[PDB]
Amino acid sequence: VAATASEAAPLQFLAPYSGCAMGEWFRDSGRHCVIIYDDLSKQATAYRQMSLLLRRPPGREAYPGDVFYLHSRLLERAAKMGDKSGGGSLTALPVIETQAGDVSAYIPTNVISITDGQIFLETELFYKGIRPAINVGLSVS
Amino acid sequence: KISPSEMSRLLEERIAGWKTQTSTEEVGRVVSVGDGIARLFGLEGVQAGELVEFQNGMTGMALNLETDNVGVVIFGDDRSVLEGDSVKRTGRIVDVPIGPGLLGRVVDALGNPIDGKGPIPAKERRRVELKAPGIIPRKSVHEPMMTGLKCVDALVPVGRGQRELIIGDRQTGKTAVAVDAIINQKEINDSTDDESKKLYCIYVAVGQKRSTVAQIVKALEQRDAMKYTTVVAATASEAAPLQFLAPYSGCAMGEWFRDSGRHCVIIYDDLSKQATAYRQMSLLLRRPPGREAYPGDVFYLHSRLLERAAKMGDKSGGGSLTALPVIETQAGDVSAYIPTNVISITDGQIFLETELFYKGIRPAINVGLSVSRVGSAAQVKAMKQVAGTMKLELAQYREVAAFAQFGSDLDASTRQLLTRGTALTELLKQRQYSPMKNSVQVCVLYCGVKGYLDPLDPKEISRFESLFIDYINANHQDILKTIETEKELSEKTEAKLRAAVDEFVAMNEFKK
Amino acid sequence: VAATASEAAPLQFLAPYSGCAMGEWFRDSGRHCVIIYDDLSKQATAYRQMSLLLRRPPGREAYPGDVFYLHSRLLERAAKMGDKSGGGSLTALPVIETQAGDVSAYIPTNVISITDGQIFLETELFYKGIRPAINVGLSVS
Amino acid sequence: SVKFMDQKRSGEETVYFKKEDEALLRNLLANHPEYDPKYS
Amino acid sequence: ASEQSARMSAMDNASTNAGEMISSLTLRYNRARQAKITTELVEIISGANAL
Amino acid sequence: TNHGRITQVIGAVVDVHFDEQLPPILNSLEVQGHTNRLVLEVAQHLGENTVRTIAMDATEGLVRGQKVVDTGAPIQVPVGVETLGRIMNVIGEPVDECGPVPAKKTYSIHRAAPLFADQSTEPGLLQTGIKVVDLLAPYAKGGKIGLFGGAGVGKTVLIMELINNVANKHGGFSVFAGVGERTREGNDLYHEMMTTGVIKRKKLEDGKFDFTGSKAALVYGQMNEPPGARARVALTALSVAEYFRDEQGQDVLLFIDNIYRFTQAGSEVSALLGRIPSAVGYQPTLATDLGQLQERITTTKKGSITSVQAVYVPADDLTDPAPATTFAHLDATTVLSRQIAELGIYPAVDPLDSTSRMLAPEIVGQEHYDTARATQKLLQDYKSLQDIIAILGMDELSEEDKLVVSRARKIQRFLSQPFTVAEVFTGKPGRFVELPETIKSAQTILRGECDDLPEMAFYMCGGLEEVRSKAVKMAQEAA
Amino acid sequence: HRAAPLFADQSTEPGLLQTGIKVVDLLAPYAKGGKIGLFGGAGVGKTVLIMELINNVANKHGGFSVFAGVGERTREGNDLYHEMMTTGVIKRKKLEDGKFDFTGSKAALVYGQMNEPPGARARVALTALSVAEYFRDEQGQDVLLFIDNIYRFTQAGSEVSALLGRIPSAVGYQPTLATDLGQLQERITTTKKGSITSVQAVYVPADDLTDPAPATTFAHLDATTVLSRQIAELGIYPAVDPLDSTSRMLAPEIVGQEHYDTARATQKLLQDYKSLQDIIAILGMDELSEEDKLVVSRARKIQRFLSQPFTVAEVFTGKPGRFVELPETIKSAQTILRGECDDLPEMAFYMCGGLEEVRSKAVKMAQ
Amino acid sequence: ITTTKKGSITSVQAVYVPADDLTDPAPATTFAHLDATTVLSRQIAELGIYPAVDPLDSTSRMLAPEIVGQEHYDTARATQKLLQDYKSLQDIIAILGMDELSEEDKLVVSRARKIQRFLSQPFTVAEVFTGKPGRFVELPETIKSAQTILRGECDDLPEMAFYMCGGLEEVRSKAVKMAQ
Ligand SMILES: Nc1ncnc2c1ncn2[C@@H]1O[C@H](COP(=O)(O)OP(=O)(O)OP(=O)(O)O)[C@@H](O)[C@H]1O
Ligand SMILES: Nc1ncnc2c1ncn2[C@@H]1O[C@H](COP(=O)(O)OP(=O)(O)O)[C@@H](O)[C@H]1O
Repeated sequence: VAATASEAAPLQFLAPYSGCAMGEWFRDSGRHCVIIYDDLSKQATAYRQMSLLLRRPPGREAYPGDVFYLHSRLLERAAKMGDKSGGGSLTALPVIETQAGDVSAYIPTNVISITDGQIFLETELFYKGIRPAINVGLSVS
Repeated sequence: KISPSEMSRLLEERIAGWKTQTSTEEVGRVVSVGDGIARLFGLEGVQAGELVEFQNGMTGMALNLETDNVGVVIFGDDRSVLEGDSVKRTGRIVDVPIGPGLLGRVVDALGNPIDGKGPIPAKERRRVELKAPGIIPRKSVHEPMMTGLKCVDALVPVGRGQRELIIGDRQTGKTAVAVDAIINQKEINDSTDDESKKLYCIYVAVGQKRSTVAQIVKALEQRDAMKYTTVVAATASEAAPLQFLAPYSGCAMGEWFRDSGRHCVIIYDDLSKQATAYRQMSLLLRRPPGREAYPGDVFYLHSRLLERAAKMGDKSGGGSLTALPVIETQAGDVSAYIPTNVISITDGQIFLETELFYKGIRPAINVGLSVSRVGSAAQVKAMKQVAGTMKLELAQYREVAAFAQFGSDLDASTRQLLTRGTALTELLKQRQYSPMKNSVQVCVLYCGVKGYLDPLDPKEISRFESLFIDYINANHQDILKTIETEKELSEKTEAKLRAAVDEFVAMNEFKK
Repeated sequence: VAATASEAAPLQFLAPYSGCAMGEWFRDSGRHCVIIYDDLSKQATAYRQMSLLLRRPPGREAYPGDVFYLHSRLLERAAKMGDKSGGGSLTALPVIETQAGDVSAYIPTNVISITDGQIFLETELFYKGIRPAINVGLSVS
Repeated sequence: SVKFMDQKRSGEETVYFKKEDEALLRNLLANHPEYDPKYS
Repeated sequence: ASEQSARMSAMDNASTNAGEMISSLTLRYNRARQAKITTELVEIISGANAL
Repeated sequence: TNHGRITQVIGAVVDVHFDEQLPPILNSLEVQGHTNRLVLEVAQHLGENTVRTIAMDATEGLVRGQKVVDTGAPIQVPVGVETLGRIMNVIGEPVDECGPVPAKKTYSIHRAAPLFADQSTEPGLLQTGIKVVDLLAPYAKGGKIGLFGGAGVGKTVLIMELINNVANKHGGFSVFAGVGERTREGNDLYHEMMTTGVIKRKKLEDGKFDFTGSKAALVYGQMNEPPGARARVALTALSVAEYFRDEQGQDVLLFIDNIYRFTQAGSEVSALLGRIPSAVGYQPTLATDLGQLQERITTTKKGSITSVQAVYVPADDLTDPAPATTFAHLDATTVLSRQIAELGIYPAVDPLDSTSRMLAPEIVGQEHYDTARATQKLLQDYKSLQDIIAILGMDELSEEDKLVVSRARKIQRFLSQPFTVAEVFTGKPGRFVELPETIKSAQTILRGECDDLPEMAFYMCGGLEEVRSKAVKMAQEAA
Repeated sequence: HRAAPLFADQSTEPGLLQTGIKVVDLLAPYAKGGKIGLFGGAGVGKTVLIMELINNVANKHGGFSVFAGVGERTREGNDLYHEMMTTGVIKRKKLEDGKFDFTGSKAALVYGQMNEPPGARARVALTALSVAEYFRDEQGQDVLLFIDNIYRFTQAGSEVSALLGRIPSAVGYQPTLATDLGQLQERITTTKKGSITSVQAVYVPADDLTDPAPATTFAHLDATTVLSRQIAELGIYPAVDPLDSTSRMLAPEIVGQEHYDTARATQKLLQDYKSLQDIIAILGMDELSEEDKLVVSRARKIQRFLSQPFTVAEVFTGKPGRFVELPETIKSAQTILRGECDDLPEMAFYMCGGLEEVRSKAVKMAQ
Repeated sequence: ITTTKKGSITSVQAVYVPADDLTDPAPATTFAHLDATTVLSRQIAELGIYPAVDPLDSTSRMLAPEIVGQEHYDTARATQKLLQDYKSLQDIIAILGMDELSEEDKLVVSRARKIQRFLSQPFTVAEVFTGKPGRFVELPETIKSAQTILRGECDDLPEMAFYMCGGLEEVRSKAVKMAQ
């Protein structure tokens, strides 16, 4: 599901929900699935863009306040269903790019606070020779 | 974008030639409501700071007069107000009672009691926002305020008419300092019939919860302290205007003692919740903000509040109003807006720390950052004679503190400083709700500075002190009465003191 | 051309352009000249003032985005005319005050990206006694 | 500097007290035979 | 004895380097403080003017 | 019933127009002509018989001019012993798929707090079976408790252990409120309570159910729910608890997960409600919106509510306005740390940030007070040597300082203990350590009657007997 | 609100201001029409420095003075008023009918109290500045103007801008900061009739000299005068730190190339003595060469020579006042650095105001 | 800007970095759109190294062993490892000094400074304000030189012999001439 940069803001805003919609068919039909949202920060960029061109007022880092309800809707669709609803599953593997390793920011904090684990990746470990550069101290499940 | 005069119930009158503007300057109709704010059309004639009253019994303050409407802040919840509810003036600016009928009573930010004990007699009702005293009516600080904490009374003295900020971090012993300052005045008010040597107390609480306001009241009723103090409570359930007004109500209650030749000490607990409330009211009245969203009238607010703390001259009566505002710093950064505004407004500083609260140093006073712009002028000579020494000794200890972890290799003239500093630091320690008198303080600090604790194990100093206190209060009340009467430590009293100390040391045995 | 601290902000914003217009006469008449703007940070402060008083949206250090254009309008006029335009010239020696030697700020970098050189001056060398305190590792041309 | 100091401190303390715990485990059962299950 | 002399010299050099680093970090701290203040204030102003 | 017409729709905000009889603020409105039930709560009056409301469920599918019915009262939740064993929404609707709530009563979630004249009670001591808690931060029976921490420190795990060690033994009732936490976590809590008898569901042949017993009530405003729901679910659970407090005179327990979400779900709508933003991005009406809750959470002369709130601390910054304002509202405090959890010391309690109103010599005796303060002094002394150790080394420290460091490390490792709900991470069994046992062991370690022992003995242990056993074992495998 | 002096009515010849203080006139020479920063709180002798500057400038230059309190504490104002009435800076003699007679004084006072709203704290410096411009323009005098703090002017400006709705600048300050500071500070200068010198007290918030308020003030300051309690604890008064102090007038064009040489020599000496103190703190004062002990002696000797009494502190101490000209100070510093007076003792320099009195005190202390 | 089936666009964009802040939204967004990257630094330009390329913030997608060979890939990764190991010692070197370090760390620091100075090149267009002629450098020569510097076949040479020399023959000739 490619919502690239030339593709408009609403398409970038809709692409992960479209992916979850395509995955709920598997989740509900007894099958399994995995979904990888790549550049999940561009979704929030697009939401900021839309709300600011719709004259909605911003919050902090110029984002709105509905970013938590932007990511919660999306990630709460991942689930493991029971034996009465088929037994399906929808795993989620969101992806986030931090700047200068700053995970004290807003979007990283929200997504860390609404996930069942973390896989941190570092450049010091990427250049020291450890590839994949997974820090197994901060990384948890 | 429409004005209240342009709605399509009024324009049906204006178009119809109706000239029923006989609706007086007293009555108005609610136009909008939200978040503790109301907006009215009419009342052309209402004063700023004036009280208004709604249909359903509630009341509010008119703050933002405008060309087309009037902005009102409510002393309650917005569920009562709606849809053109009539609002009528009262004519009186917000005021509060004053007198001895408040002593021993808890009240809100408008005098309405919350003890459940009865109403409040009040022959005098004073305004809440008044002009502060000038320069000529004031007087120079020449009299002390407190006994109870050796560190304060020796190194950060507080005078009558002073403004000593108590700044520190959460859970350091700030309320404990305040309550000890309150409790100590029992012996001085009970040992006197005149109401000019006493010191009354006022405790304004902002942002506190009732389940600790009640504990404070309980502790003071245990110790019979309420007979010379009064509480003003603007808690978190109480609206932002009440949290905003309670300090001014306290200052109004204290002006009665100030102007009448008496002395009071007022204690603003969590002024930062006052500023908070003002911000919460300005961002809802759509006032223009500043940095941290605080308006520009915060410095002016705290200044109006604190410039009433004063010492009047002998032509006004000689009264006073001391101030001990309290501030929580969330990181130790005293460079923020409200800390910088308050240290700029206040006459001093008592800086508590958290690293010392767990090292056993309680009260956790950092005497490096704690200062007092009044100084020894707020100190009896009996305390000067020892504090002038102890300040230098503790400064030297602070200069050679890091060497304590390497003292095994150093030399004398640098281990003696560490020993004396440790002894004094362990001597200034004190127990919660156990304040001492100034005579006892002078005796103990003489025992400390004169080297009678260097050869001891530090862990025993709390015993040394305790036993010595009991001894002297059993044996040398004449010494204590002489120090309390003359306010000096003469050579004869010093010889008596060294005699008593030698007798005590001979009678007792310590570890090292 | 004097536009002092008591003078208004529009006049401080102007005076550089008035001097450059006075030098354009020599540049176009075949003469040669040199203008010395002894303070450009004050011009930028006055432009920031006028913008914030015109309710414009601030940016980095509250300076608007038209500061680069403001300075480059002025500094791009300093030129060596050719053989058919008379042959005149107009140098330019703009002056900038820093704060604790910081050249990684916004205005110094905005002007370094416009200029063809740099003469740096130090308080260390000026308190020691070396005067003119012209460093030579940072000064270039 | 921060993680540097912290990890250096942690490693040094770990090594030192590992040695000390080894020594104490050597010399425990002699001076405290009431715990030694050899006599139980 | 030579070891102890070199130790004293090293302590001197280390204290000097620490003072330099403290100066630099103080400058950076004040810069970042001003930046934080300006950013928060611009956020507040734009949220107040975006109504 | 009045009747109104939706006029415009913006996210979770709905502006409504009435022809007559505007409703008061906070009243509840039902949307008519929608797929599912949709409730709106009034928040403001704008004039011209217009109001502004906050939706409990999503606004997707709403139309301008759609009809609205005022109920004449705010969101009324059902109450009684019929809510027990059952899960409920913010609007009282059940989401357990077991039937409707046959409650004989309802309360409005918006009420006024008990006044100052309604005083608290004695500071009753609460025994959790946890060592650092029972020793340094004793929990009060009738007061608020705080568990401050970031992400990945063991908040809901600690709450589950406290529930196992308190709620089952409690004779009064209990309430759980999930405010913007995970649904997997909600399912796990429900399953564990059905397992351990805190809930007793009995299906019947006629398709009904029977929740007899089941001394617990659950409320959920989880992440998937919008703001307005995340905001009001705490009020809902607090009314459910106020019922048991006021009328039945019962003693009640009240667990809350991620109360910070309340504040977040205020800030998500304030700028849509036309308020100017405050500091870093929360709303102006933070302290009052929080105090109206907390003051309703208090012991009275009819009952008592012991509350336990977990407080998310974003980026481990305790200077954030929400925790800053929340510290003042708590009787007991307990701060969890990552620098400690990285050492495998679980529970990862910081005893230099944990506090309690109860830790005084008059409430807990001097044997407890002096022990606690000596432990804290030892740990601060150990903290005041970290840089000296990192720079110079242990070689420079005297034997007094080495003794201090050894004892402090042993205390650090000893305060850890394994929980029963951490078997699926550690595999080890759980322990319940009484307070006199904790005080005896701490007094022993501080007195110095265990310096001969090693340090790896004092790990995941609930007493000294196990320490001596582990030391014996390690010496045997040493030889 | 008065327009500043034009370009034609301005003196191109700069000139010092003969205060009467030795460290000031030696190492931080003041100027006419200048603006001097004064970094120092209480416990340093600042009020006494103020009164001495006032008295000496009134006696010698015949000029009057003005004191502006920009959001000051009220008890501090009362204390300053009573200290002036004690020291004779103000002469308030009662009359028979009950009025007062403010006879020959040396300073007016303009106070904007803390309890006053923003707008007063912002238009007080301008009030005092007009009061001083009256003396400058018409009477034709060289007057003074002391300002209790220049940071509160900026606070008040920022407040007023927030009330009026102006978008705040970088750190909350107004966008009319440098403009308003220039409207103020461009009236404090020399003209063809007289002059106004000014002594502004500055408060650096959070030790940030890059904050726009001090960054804009230092551009206008022609000098600097730091105080320290670490020199008042030695009993030295005035407690002026000769190293931290600076000036734009110390260059060898206004003062000749002997003042400059003496000043740099004294600064070198005091830096060397500071380093020697940092060493002696560790190695003890036994490991010093003879030249090092000579440097230490000369440094302590000049550090105690620079101290002097005050005409106004006479009433507090009894010791009278000593006026010391700059050539005299220069000669004394020359001799002390040449090593001539190394045969004198230490305490003869302390609380002395010239080599004559120092040698007399040494002659009398020999007994 | 994209290669297609009709033709091809190679593109070389210069991206300003205001206030030397690489976290600005504009460069942050621009980083996602690039196939190759080269981040210049002022800390490295103040050392007189030109081009002042930071080889750790610089990156590319054409560095994998399936595009460039395995010796190229391994040399590049070893150089990155060396420079990161040298970066990790900057604090302790600034405070204490190189004497505190072990011998492996001192060898690392030596080779890292040597390869820093070897990753500098005089261009042809710089001759007007540098004077020295330009040096085109082929890839196998660069790779051999990096291999030798990593192995240890140039530890005997000084540090200022690698400054603006291109290959290694120039470095060795300059070390010879500097021996005098
Ligand atoms: N001298 C003392 N001796 C023994 N305990 C003390 C002493 N001083 C303070 N404590 C303890 O410090 C704790 C907090 O006291 P207090 O409320 O006065 O500080 P605070 O910083 O004002 O608290 P808060 O920020 O919550 O308002 C209390 O638990 C008290 O027992
Ligand atoms: N005693 C413990 N034993 C094993 N794991 C624990 C223990 N305490 C915490 N954990 C950690 O607690 C974490 C769970 O955190 P949780 O309370 O569910 O959410 P939050 O991060 O908001 O506190 C687990 O990832 C687990 O690593």
